[PDB]
Amino acid sequence: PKRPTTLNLF
Amino acid sequence: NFYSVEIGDSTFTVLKRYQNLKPIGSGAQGIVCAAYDAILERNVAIKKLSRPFQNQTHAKRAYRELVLMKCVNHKNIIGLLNVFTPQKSLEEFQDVYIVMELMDANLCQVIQMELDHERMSYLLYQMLCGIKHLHSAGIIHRDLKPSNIVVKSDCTLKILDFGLARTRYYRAPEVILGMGYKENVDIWSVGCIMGEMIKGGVLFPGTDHIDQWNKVIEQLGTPCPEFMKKLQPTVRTYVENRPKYAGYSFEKLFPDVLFPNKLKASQARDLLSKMLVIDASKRISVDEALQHPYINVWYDPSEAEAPPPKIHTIEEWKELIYKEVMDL
Ligand SMILES: O=C1c2ccccc2-c2n[nH]c3cccc1c23
Repeated sequence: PKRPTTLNLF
Repeated sequence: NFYSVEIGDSTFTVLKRYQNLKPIGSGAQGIVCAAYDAILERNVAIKKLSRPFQNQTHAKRAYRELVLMKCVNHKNIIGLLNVFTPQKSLEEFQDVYIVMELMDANLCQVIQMELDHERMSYLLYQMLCGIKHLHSAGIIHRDLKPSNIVVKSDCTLKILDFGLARTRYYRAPEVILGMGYKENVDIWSVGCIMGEMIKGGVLFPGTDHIDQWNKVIEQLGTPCPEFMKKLQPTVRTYVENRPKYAGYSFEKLFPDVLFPNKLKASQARDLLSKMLVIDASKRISVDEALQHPYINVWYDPSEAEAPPPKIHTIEEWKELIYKEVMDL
């Protein structure tokens, strides 16, 4: 399970 | 060697190695700017404590922080980068600056937005990691609010302060009513955030700490009498004078609608149903949480189970603090 390397703050 | 940038109503005299200082820290414990560390080519965070010493309180609140930052170390906790002072000696010594990593923003908004279990359950997983670590270091936060939980674009999560140590909707009953609080105290806070993350809005609002306790019982469920007694004399009355609020189920509280790989959303409910327990004594634990099937996925001993960190007159402080900013 590849850990999420993206997060959308905008 | 140093240079002074006037930020707001106070001059920030930092190392020339830090440019572009910009205030983002309008907190009371200090003013924090966003600089640039030309000697690493990376964004840092500089926080100035103006004369931490000036009264038994501050000098101590400051001495606390300094110490903690030096020995506390985890990827999910605001890491220190550099503490220094422009003052040349203990004599003129009277200003402390802490450089530490710069995160993109707290959870205040990201929570509203819609994030998959992956990003969510994970961000959570990371919080238990710092919290746990913090805990394993005789430190219990208490004041855990998204207002002080910073995140980064790469979906990295960390913790800002140690808060209280020894915006109110994220505190637990043990603090609200004022009572014994254990380590699992910070589990209530996380609980909210997670819910407040799914609900898409403050789980337990309230205009006051009273209307606060009211909406929590109402929503969750009246403390089974055994617990009621644990309450102080006056607060026990209050509760006992209120209608029968058996709350609601976690199914109706957090409907499937709020969620998006099919069981996961109820798997995540099972966790809430163990994190949002008013009776502190039946509330889930960091360990158990990391083991929960909803968080366990991301588990990692190097991170989760980390090795524990480490172990007066006005003038005595100044010397102490200084001694501290001087060990570098
Ligand atoms: O208040 C913030 C803060 C607020 C929003 C985004 C990042 C930070 C941040 N990044 N590093 C530090 C060190 C101390 C305080 C703060 C930071």
